[PDB]
Amino acid sequence: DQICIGYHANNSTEQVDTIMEKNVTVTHAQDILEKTHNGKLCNLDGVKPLILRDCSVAGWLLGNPMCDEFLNVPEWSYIVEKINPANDLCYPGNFNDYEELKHLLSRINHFEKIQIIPKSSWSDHEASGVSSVCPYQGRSSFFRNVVWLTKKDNAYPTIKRSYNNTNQEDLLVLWGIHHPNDAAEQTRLYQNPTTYISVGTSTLNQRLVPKIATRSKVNGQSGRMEFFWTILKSNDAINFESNGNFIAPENAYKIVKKGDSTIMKSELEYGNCNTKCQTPIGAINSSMPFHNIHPLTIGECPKYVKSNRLVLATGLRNSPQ
Amino acid sequence: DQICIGYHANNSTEQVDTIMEKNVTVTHAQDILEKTHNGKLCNLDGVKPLILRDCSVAGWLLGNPMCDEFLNVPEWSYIVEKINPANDLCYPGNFNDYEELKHLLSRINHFEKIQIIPKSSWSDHEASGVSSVCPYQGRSSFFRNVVWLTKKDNAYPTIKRSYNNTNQEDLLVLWGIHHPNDAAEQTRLYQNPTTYISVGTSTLNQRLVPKIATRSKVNGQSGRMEFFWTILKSNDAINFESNGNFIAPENAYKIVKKGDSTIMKSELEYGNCNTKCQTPIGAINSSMPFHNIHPLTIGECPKYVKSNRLVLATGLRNSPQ
Amino acid sequence: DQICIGYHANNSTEQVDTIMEKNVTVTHAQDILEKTHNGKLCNLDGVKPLILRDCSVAGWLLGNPMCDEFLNVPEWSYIVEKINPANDLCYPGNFNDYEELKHLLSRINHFEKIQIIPKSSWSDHEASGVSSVCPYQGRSSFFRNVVWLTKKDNAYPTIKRSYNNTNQEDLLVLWGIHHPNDAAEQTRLYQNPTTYISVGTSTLNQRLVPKIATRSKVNGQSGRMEFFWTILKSNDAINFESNGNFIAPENAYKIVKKGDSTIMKSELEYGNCNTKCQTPIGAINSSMPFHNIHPLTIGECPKYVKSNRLVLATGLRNSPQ
Amino acid sequence: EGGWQGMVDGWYGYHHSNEQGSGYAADKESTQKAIDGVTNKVNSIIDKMNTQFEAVGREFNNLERRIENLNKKMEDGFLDVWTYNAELLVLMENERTLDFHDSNVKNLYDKVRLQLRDNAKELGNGCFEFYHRCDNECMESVRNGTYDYPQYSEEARLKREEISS
Amino acid sequence: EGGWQGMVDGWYGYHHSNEQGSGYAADKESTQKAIDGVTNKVNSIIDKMNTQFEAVGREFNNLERRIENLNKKMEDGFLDVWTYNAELLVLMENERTLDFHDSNVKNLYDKVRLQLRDNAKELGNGCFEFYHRCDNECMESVRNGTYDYPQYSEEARLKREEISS
Amino acid sequence: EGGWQGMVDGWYGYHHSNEQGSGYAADKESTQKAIDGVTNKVNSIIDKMNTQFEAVGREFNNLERRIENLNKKMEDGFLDVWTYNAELLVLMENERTLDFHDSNVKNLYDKVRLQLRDNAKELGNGCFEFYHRCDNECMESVRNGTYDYPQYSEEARLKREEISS
Ligand SMILES: *[C@@H]1O[C@H](CO)[C@@H](O[C@@H]2O[C@H](CO)[C@@H](O[C@H]3O[C@H](CO[C@H]4O[C@H](CO)[C@@H](O)[C@H](O)[C@@H]4O)[C@@H](O)[C@H](O[C@H]4O[C@H](CO)[C@@H](O)[C@H](O)[C@@H]4O)[C@@H]3O)[C@H](O)[C@H]2NC(C)=O)[C@H](O)[C@H]1NC(C)=O
Ligand SMILES: *[C@@H]1O[C@H](CO)[C@@H](O[C@@H]2O[C@H](CO)[C@@H](O[C@H]3O[C@H](CO[C@H]4O[C@H](CO)[C@@H](O)[C@H](O)[C@@H]4O)[C@@H](O)[C@H](O[C@H]4O[C@H](CO)[C@@H](O)[C@H](O)[C@@H]4O)[C@@H]3O)[C@H](O)[C@H]2NC(C)=O)[C@H](O)[C@H]1NC(C)=O
Ligand SMILES: *[C@@H]1O[C@H](CO)[C@@H](O[C@@H]2O[C@H](CO)[C@@H](O[C@H]3O[C@H](CO[C@H]4O[C@H](CO)[C@@H](O)[C@H](O)[C@@H]4O)[C@@H](O)[C@H](O[C@H]4O[C@H](CO)[C@@H](O)[C@H](O)[C@@H]4O)[C@@H]3O)[C@H](O)[C@H]2NC(C)=O)[C@H](O)[C@H]1NC(C)=O
Ligand SMILES: *[C@@H]1O[C@H](CO)[C@@H](O[C@@H]2O[C@H](CO)[C@@H](O)[C@H](O)[C@H]2NC(C)=O)[C@H](O)[C@H]1NC(C)=O
Ligand SMILES: *[C@@H]1O[C@H](CO)[C@@H](O[C@@H]2O[C@H](CO)[C@@H](O)[C@H](O)[C@H]2NC(C)=O)[C@H](O)[C@H]1NC(C)=O
Ligand SMILES: *[C@@H]1O[C@H](CO)[C@@H](O[C@@H]2O[C@H](CO)[C@@H](O)[C@H](O)[C@H]2NC(C)=O)[C@H](O)[C@H]1NC(C)=O
Ligand SMILES: *[C@H]1O[C@H](CO)[C@@H](O)[C@H](O)[C@H]1NC(C)=O
Ligand SMILES: *[C@H]1O[C@H](CO)[C@@H](O)[C@H](O)[C@H]1NC(C)=O
Ligand SMILES: *[C@H]1O[C@H](CO)[C@@H](O)[C@H](O)[C@H]1NC(C)=O
Repeated sequence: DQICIGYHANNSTEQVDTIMEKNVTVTHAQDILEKTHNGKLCNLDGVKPLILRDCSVAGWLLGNPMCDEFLNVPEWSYIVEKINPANDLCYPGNFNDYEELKHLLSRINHFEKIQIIPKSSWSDHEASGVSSVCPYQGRSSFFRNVVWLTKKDNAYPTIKRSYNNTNQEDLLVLWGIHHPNDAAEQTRLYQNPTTYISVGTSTLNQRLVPKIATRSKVNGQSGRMEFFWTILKSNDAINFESNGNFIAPENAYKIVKKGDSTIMKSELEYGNCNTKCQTPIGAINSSMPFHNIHPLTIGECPKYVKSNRLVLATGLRNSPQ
Repeated sequence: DQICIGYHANNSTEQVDTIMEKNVTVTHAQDILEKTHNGKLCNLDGVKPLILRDCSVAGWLLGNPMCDEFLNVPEWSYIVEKINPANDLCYPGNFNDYEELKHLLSRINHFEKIQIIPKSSWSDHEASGVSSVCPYQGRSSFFRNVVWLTKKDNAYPTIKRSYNNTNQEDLLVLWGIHHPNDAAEQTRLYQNPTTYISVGTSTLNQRLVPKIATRSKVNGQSGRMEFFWTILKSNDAINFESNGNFIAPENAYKIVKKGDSTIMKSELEYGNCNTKCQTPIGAINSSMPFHNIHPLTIGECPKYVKSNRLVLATGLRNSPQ
Repeated sequence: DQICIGYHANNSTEQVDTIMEKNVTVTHAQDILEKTHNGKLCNLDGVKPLILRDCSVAGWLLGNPMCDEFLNVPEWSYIVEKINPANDLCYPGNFNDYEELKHLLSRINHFEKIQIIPKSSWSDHEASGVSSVCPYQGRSSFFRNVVWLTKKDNAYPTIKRSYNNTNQEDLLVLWGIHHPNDAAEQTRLYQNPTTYISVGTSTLNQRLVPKIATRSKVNGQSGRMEFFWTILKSNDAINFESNGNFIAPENAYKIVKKGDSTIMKSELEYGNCNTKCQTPIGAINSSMPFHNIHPLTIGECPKYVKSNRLVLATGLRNSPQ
Repeated sequence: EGGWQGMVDGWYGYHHSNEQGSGYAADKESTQKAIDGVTNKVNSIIDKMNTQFEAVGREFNNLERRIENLNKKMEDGFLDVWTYNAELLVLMENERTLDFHDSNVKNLYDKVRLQLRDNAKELGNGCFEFYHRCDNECMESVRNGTYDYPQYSEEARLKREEISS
Repeated sequence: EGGWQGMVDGWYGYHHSNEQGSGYAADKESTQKAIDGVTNKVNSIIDKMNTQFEAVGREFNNLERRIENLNKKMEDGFLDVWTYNAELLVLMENERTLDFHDSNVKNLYDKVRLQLRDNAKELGNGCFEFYHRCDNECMESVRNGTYDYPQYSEEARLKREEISS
Repeated sequence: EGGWQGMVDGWYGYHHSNEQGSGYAADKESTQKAIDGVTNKVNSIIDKMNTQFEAVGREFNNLERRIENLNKKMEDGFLDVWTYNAELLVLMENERTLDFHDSNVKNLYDKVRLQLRDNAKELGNGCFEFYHRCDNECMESVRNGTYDYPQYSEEARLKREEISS
C-alpha cells in the first residue's frame, strides 16, 4: 500500500521563463503585455478627435478653399493629420510659431468661429484679392477666414482698425503680411512703395515691414505670405495699422484651453469607439501595465516596452507522469 | 513532557503587504517613505534664500518703488516668489529673455549693486523722468536702478557713453527702450522723431528702433517699456549710443555664478532652519530614499513618489496564540 | 563510519554583497560593470570620426587660414573638438544658429566641397578682401570658402546672383554680413552708406541691414562679421542681392544627412580601432549592461552608473573547513 | 517525478494505491491559499502601475533638432528602463512562484511523513510504502491528519522484522 | 499555530512544558543573525539611493509649452518609474523577509528533531511530546544541543511498547 | 560547518570516512544543473539590456541654460534609476543564488537521510555516523541511491541496543 504526495498537471503548452530556466511549460499563465489594438481612431475619454484628412492645421485655420468646411467640432481631445498632408498653404508661405500653434490647438475644450471684421466693411480698399493656387470651384479664390487687401482707385489709405474682444472667452486671431517679389508688384498691388503693418494688444507690440526681394518660384509664385497669431484676452483689444501688404482677419476663434495633447499622424479612419489610450495604429484597452503597440500614444497609457512577451507563471510546472 | 519551537509576538498592529498577501500584521516595521515637512522655508545647505515677498525678479532688479529696498543679500541658494506677485512692471512692458534671466539669478555666489552711471552725470538731458503708475511715497516716481532720459531745453543730443567693467567680477547690466503711442508723444518726450538705441560689447551688437503704434491702455498707459540685459565680462566695455527712447542704466550688479537652482513659488515664511531639501510646502529631512510631499523640490532630495505608504517588514508575523 | 554531505570550496577571495550580508567570500563571481576603456578615439561602427584638432566647426566650415585643409573626410559618425579650441573666428563674430549647425554636421553620410561662385567671377567688385587677424603664411589673408567683397573703382553696384542646386544632393550654403564700426569705414569699404543684403530660397526670405555702431575692440577689431546658413534643396535656387557688406559664398557643401550624433570634447588621439561605444576618455567594449567610465558616450552603450562594483555571485560561499 | 493529470480538482494533493483501488484526492486548503497568493502576485504587478494622461508626439521643427534629440534620449531612456525592469521582474517572480509551489508540495509531504514514521518507508519519489494494510478509510485518515499510528505499530514492526530476516 | 507573547527576550526560541513547570527561552544566536540580516536589508534599500542636487521648477513661458510638455513627460516618467519600482520592491522584499523568519524557525525545529529521534513524537504543531521524563536540565540540554539520547532510549522504547499494546 | 577544498570535481557532493580510508565524491547531476541555472541568471541579467544608439552631448548655449538644465535633470534622473536598480538587483539576486546552493545541498542531504533511516545517526553537521560497517561499495551505494537497508538492519539494531545498555 502507498500514498504519494504530488501536484496538478494538465494539457497546457504555455511556456514561461525564469531567471535560471528557459521554456518551462506551465499549467496556467498570464501575459502582462498588451499586444492587440482595434485598428481605428477613437474618442479619447469620450471626446472626439479633430480629424483633418488631407489638411494642415494652418490651412484648416485660414479657411483653405480645398479643405472641407464642415470641419467644425465644438471640442476635441487630440488632432489627427495624415503623415504627409496635401492642403497646407496654397500661396507659398509660412506660419510664425507654427509648432506652438499646433500644440495649443491639439486639445480644445471649446472652439467657435466668429466674424470679427466683415469682408464688406472695407469701403476704400479692395477685398477681392485672389490667386490661381487657391481655387475653390474653378474661379481663382482665397482663404475664407482672411482677406487680401489691395488698393482701390489707385490708392491705399492707412488702415486703422480695432477689435475689442467682448466675449468672455479668449480669441485666437490670425493675420499675415505679403512679401512681394519687386517694387513694381508692390505699387501695383498697394500703391505705396514703402509700407508697414503694426499690431497692438495689451501684450503684443508688433511691427512688420515687407521683404521685397527676388525669390524661387514655388507653385509659380515668387511672392510669400507670412501668417501670425495671438490670443486676445477677454476684455483686451487688438489694433491694426497698415498702409499695405496686410492680410487681414475676417474671422477669429473663441477658444477655451484647459489642457494639452498632441497631433497624431495616422492613415486610419474614425471608428465609433471610446478608449482611454489611442495609438496611430489603433486604440488600446489600457488594463495591462505594459504594451508594445507603438510609442506615440495619447491618453492614460500602459508603458511602452520593446518586448514580444511578458508572461507570468501562475500555475505549476507541467511535467506529467 | 513537551518542547515546542516557535517565534516572538507582541502587541504591534503595524501592517505590511507582500507580493502574495495583503495586510499582514507584523511585529516591527520601517516606513521608507518620508511624509513629513516642517512648514517653513529654510536655508539650503547653509545658504539663505532670496525671498521676494510680493515682488517679481524684474521689479526687484529694476529697483521698483513699491518693493522693499533692504532686499540685498550677498548670496542665495534659491529664490522664492509668491504664486501670483503684485509688484512686477509698474509701467507696462516686458523683459527680454526674462525666463533665462530668472534662471541665471536663481542661485548666486556673490551679488553686489554698484552705480555705473550717476544720475547727476546727464548734463544735457533730463533725468527726472517719472510716471503715475510708479509712485514711491505719493509723488510720481520711477525705478531707482534705471533712468528715463528726456529732452532738455528742446533737444536730445546723441548720447555716446561707455563703461569699462574694471571689477574682476562679471557685471549684470540692464537697459530698456520706450515705445511711445504716437509721433506727438515721441517728439514731446525726445524731440527727434526718428530714433535708435545701439548697444555694443565684445559679444553684444544690438540695434533697437522704437515701435510707435496705437495700443491697448494697460494701467492707463498706451506706451510700453522693454528691458534688456547682458553679462559684461571682467575687462570688457559696454557702449551706448542713442538719440531717444533710451532708458539708461544707473546701477548694475557684480555677479558671481557657480551653479543653478530655480524659482520657487511658496506662500510660506522663512523659518530659521537649515535643510538639504526644500519644498514649496515646507522643508524635508532627506534621510529616506522616497517622499510624497511635493514634486517641485530644491536640493539633494529623496525621489518623489505617488504613495501613501512604503513599509518594510522587519519583525515577524504577529499571529499570537 | 561516516558519510557527509557538503559543497565545494577553493582559494578564491572574490567577495560579493547580498541584501542581508556584506562581504561574503565566494568561489566564483562575475562583475556586470564595465570599467575599462582603451584610451583612444575610434571609428564608431566602422566610420571614422571627424577630428578637428584645434579648430572650431565654424572655422573649419569657413575655411580658416590657420586650420589644416586636408580635413576632408567623405563621411563621419561623430565629431571631436578639443575642450577649448584655438582656431574659431579669426575676425570677431558669430555664427547664426550655430549650435543647430554643429548638431546637423555631427554625423554626415556624404560631404563634398564644391565651388559655387568662383572668386574670379566678380568683375566689378574687389574680391581681395583681407584682415591682419586672418594670416595664412605671413600675408594678411582670409577664410578660403567665403569672399569679402569691397568696392571697385569707387563704387559698389548692386550684386544680383543666383545659384541653382543642380546636384541631387542638398547643399549647405554659408554667407555673412560685415558690421562696420562707423559710417566712414562703411563708405571706405562699400561706398554706399545705406546698405542691405537680401537672400532668397523656396524656404528662406532674409533681409540683413548692417549694424553700424561703436564697439569693443576684439583682437584689435571693432567691426563684426556674422555668418548665416541654410540647406538648399536639390532643385532649389538661392538668390543673393546686396549693395554692400556682403560676405559671399565661394564654396558650398553637398551634404547627405541620415542621422545624428554629437560633438565630443576629447584631448585624445585617434587610434586605429573600431567600437560600438566611444567615450571622451576612451572607447568601451559594450558587452556588459552597465558602465562607469563617463556619461558623455556615443554609440550603442551600456547604461552609465555611479558604481565601483556590480558583482554577481556565481559559485558558493567560500568558508573552508 | 512529475505532475498528475488525474488530480483535476486541486493544485496539490495525494494519490493512493491500496487493495481496494487507486486514485487522486486534492488538498483544497493549501490549493486555495496558493490560488489566492498567485492572484495577489499578478494583481500587484498590474495594479501598482500608475498611469496618467500623456500625449507623446513629435512636434519640433528642423531648427529644433537638439530639442527633438533631447526628447528622443528621453523616450529611449524610458523605453530601456521599462523594457529591462519588466523583463527581469517577470523572470524573478516566475522563479519565486515555481519555488512557492515546490514549497507547498514539500509541506504536504511532511505532514504525512510525521504521521507515518516507521509504519511506512519513504521511497524517495514522494510516496510512502506502508508496512501494514491501509484501507480507503486509513487513506482518508492520512489525508485529513487523523491517522492513528498505535493501531498499526505492532503489525508494522513484525513486518520490518520479517524484512530484516 | 502562531507566535508567542511570552518570548520577550528573542525572536525565535522554545517553549517547554514539564512537571517542574513551563516557560519560554529564546535562541539568541539565530535571533541576533536575523536582527542583523533585516537591518542590512533596510540599510541597503535606503543607502543605495544616490541623490544629487536638483532644482525642479517650472520656468518655461507661454510660447514654450512644447518644452514645458517635454519637461512634464519627463517628471511624470520618473514619477512612474519610482512609484512602481518602490512599491514592488517593498512587496518583494517583504515576502522574502517573512520567508526568512520561517526558514529560521524551521531550522531550529530540525536541530531538535535530529536530537530526539524516537525518544519523542512530533505533534505536527512544532512541538515534541517526550516518551520519557524531561526535567529542567533535560530541557536546557535540548536547547543547547547537549541532549544525550542513550540515557533515555531504553526508558522511551518500553513506553512506545506500552502504547502499541 | 563549511566548504571543502578537496571536492575539486563538482559543486556539491559527499565526503566519506570508513576503515578503508576517506575522500570526496561530487554529485555531478545536481552540480551541472546548478552550473546551468547560475549561467542563465547571469546571461538574463546581461542579455535583457536593450541598448540603442545614443549621442549624449552638451550642445546648448548660454541663453539656453533652462534646456541644458532639463537635459541635466534627465541625465541625473536616469543615472539614479540605473544606479539604484542595478545595485539592488545585484544584492537581491546574490541572496537568491546563495540560498539556491543551500537548497541544493539540503536536498542531497535528504536523499541520504531517507536511505539510511535508523541504520545511521545524524550528527547535526551534515554527516551520518553508521551503526554498521560501510565499505567502499556501501558508500558508493549511498551516493548513487542504491543503498539497500535490510542487509544492515539487523546488524545495526543490536548496535543501538548495545548503546542503550
Ligand atoms: C474693451 O471694452 C471694455 C468696455 O466695454 C473696456 O473696459 C472698460 O474700460 C473702462 C474705461 O477704460 C474702465 O472702467 C472705468 O470705470 C472704472 C470702474 O470700473 C469698475 O466699475 C465698473 C463700472 O461700474 C465695473 O463695470 C467694473 O467691473 C469695475 O467694477 C473706473 O474706476 C475707471 O475710472 C478711472 O478712469 C477714468 C477715465 O479717464 C478717470 O477719469 C477717472 O478719474 C478714474 O481714475 C474707468 O473709468 C474699465 O477698464 C472697463 N469698464 C467696464 C465696465 O468694463 C476695455 O478696457 C476695452 N479694452 C480695451 C483694451 O480698450
Ligand atoms: C578696459 O580697460 C582696460 C585697461 O585698464 C583694457 O585692457 C587693456 O587694453 C590695452 C590697450 O587696448 C591692451 O594692452 C596693451 O599692452 C599689451 C601688453 O599687455 C600685456 O602686458 C600688459 C602691460 O604690462 C599687462 O598689463 C597685461 O596683462 C599683459 O601682460 C600690448 O601687447 C598691446 O600692444 C599692441 O597694441 C598697441 C596699441 O595700438 C600697438 O601699438 C602695439 O604695437 C602692440 O601690437 C597693448 O598696447 C590690453 O588689452 C589691456 N592692458 C591692460 C594692462 O589691462 C580693456 O581693453 C578695456 N576694455 C575694452 C573692451 O576697451
Ligand atoms: C533649377 O533648374 C531646374 C531646371 O533645370 C528647374 O526645374 C524646372 O523648371 C521648369 C520651369 O520652371 C519646370 O518644368 C516645366 O515643365 C513642366 C513639365 O515638367 C515635367 O516634365 C518635365 C519636362 O519633360 C520633366 O523634366 C519633369 O520632371 C516633369 O516630369 C511643365 O508642366 C511646366 O509647365 C507650366 O509652366 C509653363 C511656364 O510658364 C507654362 O507656360 C505652361 O503653360 C505650364 O502651365 C514647366 O514649364 C519644372 O519646375 C522643372 N523642369 C525640369 C525638367 O526639371 C528649377 O525650377 C530650378 N529651380 C528654381 C527654384 O528655379
Ligand atoms: C526558449 O528559448 C529560446 C532561446 O533558444 C527562445 O528563442 C527565441 O524564440 C523566439 C520566439 O518565437 C524567436 O522569435 C527568436 O528567434 C528566438 N531567439 C533566438 C536567439 O533564437 C525562445 O523564444 C524560448 N521560447 C519561449 C516559447 O519562451
Ligand atoms: C489592506 O488592503 C486593502 C484593500 O482592500 C487596502 O485598501 C485601501 O486602504 C487605504 C488606506 O487607508 C484606503 O485609503 C483605501 O481607500 C483602500 N483602497 C480601497 C480600494 O479600498 C488597505 O489599505 C490595506 N491596508 C493596509 C493597512 O495596508
Ligand atoms: C564590505 O563592507 C564595507 C563597509 O564597512 C565596504 O566599505 C567600503 O569599501 C570600499 C571599497 O574598497 C571603500 O572604498 C570604501 O571607503 C568603503 N566604505 C566605507 C563607508 O568605509 C566594503 O567595500 C565592503 N567590501 C567589499 C570588498 O565588497
Ligand atoms: C486542452 O486543450 C485543447 C486545445 O484547445 C482542448 O481542445 C482540450 O479539450 C483541452 N482539454 C481539457 C480537459 O480541457
Ligand atoms: C504596546 O503598545 C501600547 C500602545 O502604545 C503601549 O501602551 C503598551 O504599553 C505596549 N506594550 C508593551 C509591552 O510595550
Ligand atoms: C589560486 O589562486 C592563486 C593566485 O593566483 C594561484 O596562483 C593558485 O595557483 C590558485 N590555485 C589553484 C588550485 O588554481
